[PDB]
Amino acid sequence: MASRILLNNGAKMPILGLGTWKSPPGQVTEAVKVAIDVGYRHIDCAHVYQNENEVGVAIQEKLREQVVKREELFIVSKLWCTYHEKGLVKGACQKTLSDLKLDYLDLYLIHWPTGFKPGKEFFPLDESGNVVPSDTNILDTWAAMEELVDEGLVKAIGISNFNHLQVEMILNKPGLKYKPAVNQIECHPYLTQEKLIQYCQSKGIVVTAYSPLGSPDRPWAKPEDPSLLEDPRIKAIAAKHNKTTAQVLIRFPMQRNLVVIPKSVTPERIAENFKVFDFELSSQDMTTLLSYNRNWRVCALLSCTSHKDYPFHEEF
Ligand SMILES: NC(=O)c1ccc[n+]([C@@H]2O[C@H](COP(=O)([O-])OP(=O)(O)OC[C@H]3O[C@@H](n4cnc5c(N)ncnc54)[C@H](OP(=O)(O)O)[C@@H]3O)[C@@H](O)[C@H]2O)c1
Ligand SMILES: NC(=O)[C@@H]1C[C@@]2(NC(=O)NC2=O)c2cc(F)ccc2O1
Repeated sequence: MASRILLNNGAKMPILGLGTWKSPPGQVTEAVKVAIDVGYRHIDCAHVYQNENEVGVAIQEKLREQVVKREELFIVSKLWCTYHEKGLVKGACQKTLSDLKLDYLDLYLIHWPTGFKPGKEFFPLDESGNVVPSDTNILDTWAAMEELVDEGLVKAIGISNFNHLQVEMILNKPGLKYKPAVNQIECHPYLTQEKLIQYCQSKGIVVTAYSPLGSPDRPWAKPEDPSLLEDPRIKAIAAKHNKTTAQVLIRFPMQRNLVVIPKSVTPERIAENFKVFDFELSSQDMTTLLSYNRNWRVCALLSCTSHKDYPFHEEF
């Protein structure tokens, strides 16, 4: 299968990208350089990751070296929760553009549906430890995202961590100008997301699967938690196909018509993770992997469960 998926803005998005959350700033420049050298054409970024300057150094060097042309890259970033105010969206986008050393983004996402009080802190707290919300809703933030398209700063806009009712809310927005192109959500064999994926795809919204390997480097990992990479059933499917477990975990969402964004800063794994276009999981393999769902989340935004727009109380 094909390397890119067509978005509802008419542009094509590479189905494999490199994730950068937790990629240390002293390692991510080489990670992105290696990724581009071995074929990656999509990098998933965010201001909250604090490493966009270093990602940008790599992008700029590979453009300067003429390893790739800008039109061949698909660079994604995300608007942090403390910038949901309509007067802050442009500046947030522009800071990301300046750090990534880009004149446009291919895709800019609302990182979470939850808006927080603006300020220096990414998670502003009250004296009791609750995250302080913003009163700006998802629809006014969306209008501000639409303006970025109309100013040439971004080619596509989308959402991330939106539940089905929140997707619907955008789709039903009075005066909607641009539909979301993408909803980026956690998705892997333990969180298969069957209901939300079907909804989004039925509406022409492409889904990107994050944490496809189960984010073994997440900072809140516990010994007892389920581990995709170590799951012998998944290992068995990998062995049958003469591939690694990670390669199965990456190919899985691809065959669901998803985009997938595994993260690594290890050169060998960056290359490994890209060598997924030369085998096929059977339908039986796909059904089997889907059967491992247990509604287990890496990213539950646990500090924000009272926020009015917290996404994960809703079944989907
Ligand atoms: N929109 C959102 O809210 C959101 C949330 C979470 C994630 N994301 C995006 O999705 C990306 C991927 O998710 P993630 O970073 O949570 O986790 P992930 O991609 O599921 O897993 C990354 C971890 O797996 C390791 N790894 C990578 N390839 C491997 C391989 N072939 N064999 C063994 N281990 C391997 C990495 O180690 P090394 O790096 O040490 O090689 C790292 O510890 C993020 O980086 C970010 O770009 C977005
Ligand atoms: N939630 C986050 O995005 C960061 C990630 C991380 N920060 C980072 O650079 N790598 C990481 O895993 C981190 C590391 C920690 F030890 C504790 C919290 C924490 O939170």
